[PDB]
Amino acid sequence: KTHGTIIGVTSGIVLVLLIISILVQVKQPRKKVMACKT
Amino acid sequence: LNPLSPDIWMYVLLACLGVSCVLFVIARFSPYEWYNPHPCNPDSDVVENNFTLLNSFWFGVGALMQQGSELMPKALSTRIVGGIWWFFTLIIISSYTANLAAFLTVERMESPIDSADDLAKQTKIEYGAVEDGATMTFFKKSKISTYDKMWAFMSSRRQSVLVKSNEEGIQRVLTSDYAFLMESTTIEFVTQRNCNLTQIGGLIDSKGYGVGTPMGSPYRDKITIAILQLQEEGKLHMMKEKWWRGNGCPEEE
Amino acid sequence: LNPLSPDIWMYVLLACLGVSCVLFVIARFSPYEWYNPHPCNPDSDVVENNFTLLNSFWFGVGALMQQGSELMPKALSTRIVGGIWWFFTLIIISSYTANLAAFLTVERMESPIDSADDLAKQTKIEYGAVEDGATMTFFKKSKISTYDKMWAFMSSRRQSVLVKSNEEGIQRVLTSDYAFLMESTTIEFVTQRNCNLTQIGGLIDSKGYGVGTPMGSPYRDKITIAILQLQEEGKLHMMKEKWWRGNGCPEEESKEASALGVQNIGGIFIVLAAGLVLSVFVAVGEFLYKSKKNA
Amino acid sequence: LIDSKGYGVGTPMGSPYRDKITIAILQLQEEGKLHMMKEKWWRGNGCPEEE
Ligand SMILES: *[C@@H]1O[C@H](CO)[C@@H](O)[C@H](O)[C@H]1NC(C)=O
Ligand SMILES: *[C@@H]1O[C@H](CO)[C@@H](O)[C@H](O)[C@H]1NC(C)=O
Ligand SMILES: *[C@@H]1O[C@H](CO)[C@@H](O)[C@H](O)[C@H]1NC(C)=O
Repeated sequence: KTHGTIIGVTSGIVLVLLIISILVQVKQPRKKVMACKT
Repeated sequence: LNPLSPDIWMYVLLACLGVSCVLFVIARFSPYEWYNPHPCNPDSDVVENNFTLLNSFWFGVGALMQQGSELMPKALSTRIVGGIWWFFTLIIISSYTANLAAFLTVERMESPIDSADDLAKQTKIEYGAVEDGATMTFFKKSKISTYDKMWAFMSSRRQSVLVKSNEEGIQRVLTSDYAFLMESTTIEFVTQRNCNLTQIGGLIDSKGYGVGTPMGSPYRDKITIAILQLQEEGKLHMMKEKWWRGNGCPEEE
Repeated sequence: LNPLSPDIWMYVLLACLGVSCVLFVIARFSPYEWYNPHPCNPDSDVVENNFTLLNSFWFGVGALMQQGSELMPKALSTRIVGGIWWFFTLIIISSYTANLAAFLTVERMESPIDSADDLAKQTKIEYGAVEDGATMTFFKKSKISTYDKMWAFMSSRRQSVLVKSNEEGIQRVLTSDYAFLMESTTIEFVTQRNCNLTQIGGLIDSKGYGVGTPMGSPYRDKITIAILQLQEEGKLHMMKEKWWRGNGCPEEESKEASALGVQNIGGIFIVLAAGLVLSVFVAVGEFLYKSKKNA
Repeated sequence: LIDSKGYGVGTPMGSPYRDKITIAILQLQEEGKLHMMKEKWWRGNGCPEEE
């Protein structure tokens, strides 16, 4: 699964998409906690 | 998972995650979306969105999962995005069923080779036989145009495919596309006691199993009568069972 | 959108718009379609119509996909419209998947190898071979009963399939559909050079290149050993490569399954990304316009 | 084939033709002529086109 993830046409694209997804998931609970406060 | 290549599956993963997160980050930051909780809400000051990670995450999970979830969107942006999500999942799964139907049909409509002449027309599948096992000899001296061209193909390989040893052609068939035309009895014996193997077609020839005697043998007519008795009885049937299927059936798939 | 006429593709969008607008029309002047806000309280108005300009378009959209929203009306004169709507949705959905299925099934059945060994029983590619070379001479008297038919058909149309020479044969191939038939060595070399020109099929026959010699001369039988020595060394193989290496054609997907992939599905994801970025754009636009109305 | 039976030619006892006809039958059988003429006299219409 190391090669399966790493070996892809421009896994770079895979990594970029994963980065976007992870970062936005990180964005979420900030507004979650702020809404809970409010 | 076969009818959809594992080049899309991770794309489902990433696309779902993106749709869910983006639709939430659109929906939370919107001025309309906040709403009054109470049923007989007398214009309170507690309007707020309901959406939580769990609410939107499995909103995507259900929509992708081909089932309407709860929490209808309200704002223009969230509603259009969720519509796009609905559209995406619909088109994907419809395509999915399409391709799987493609496989099932195309497999169902295949036809396995059955006829000796059907193999005559064929070229890739290789005919075979233990040469000089009285079989290919009949092909040499066959008169039917089919059998004639099988013998022509045999001569064409010129022993390149022809084998001299039954079991060796057996393994060749096990491992390659080989016919190894032999006699019926060994066919039945092996097939009933083997895996992956099949009797194919009918019977080309009509050889007979008899008893050899000199011109003067008193037992000739007597034994003709005796064998007509046994075959009338059919004890030979149970004998064939004993030595062909008595091992065939327990070793039968 | 291939398995449908684009005519319908636009008619359906305009019919979306039409059904939505007429739905709002029927909803507006409808008495039964006025729910009572604060329902547990008997002291309020009946402004609740479950329908805005937004709601009609929204439900026209979201009813289509088999999820639906919970914005159902309550009047009989409305449900009827909704029923016709969902019936149209069912017909379009049942057509689309079916037609995509028909496409892909035909594609699967589209065997491309040309039988890969016998363009016989095809009778339409108009194969060919170097005129009166070695090939037809084999096909002459070749009684394999498949390659016989090949000879028959090349014999019939012996004006277009028989080609002047190797270069002219391959040029005729480049011209139009013209399968070509000659010695595997030249086949390999020239396809070793013209990379996107295509190798077809395995082997058919096998002949011998040896060395000619004066009759009964001792040289032959003592050059035989040298030939054998060169063989059983291996200089033959690398030497063969050194004149047959040429330029390597980039590989092609033969083994890998023709199961659905991105080369056939991709566009929708980019559709999604464009739509959602458009959506965030108009979202911040609407938020700032909300503020501008307030401020 | 549920059962096995054979059509053979009848003659009284001691007929010299029993053996001379057995050899003839074997040769004609190896000639496959029996096969083709059986096909002919058991040919009939053939299968129509039904797909
Ligand atoms: C199926 O066909 C392939 C083709 O080469 C062959 O190698 C293999 O032994 C066959 N059987 C199985 C079980 O794969
Ligand atoms: C039949 O093929 C299977 C693989 O598909 C193999 O495991 C098994 O040993 C074979 N049985 C034979 C060749 O009798
Ligand atoms: C191969 O690629 C070249 C591109 O330079 C093109 O001109 C040619 O038509 C292609 N096909 C063949 C069979 O050469």
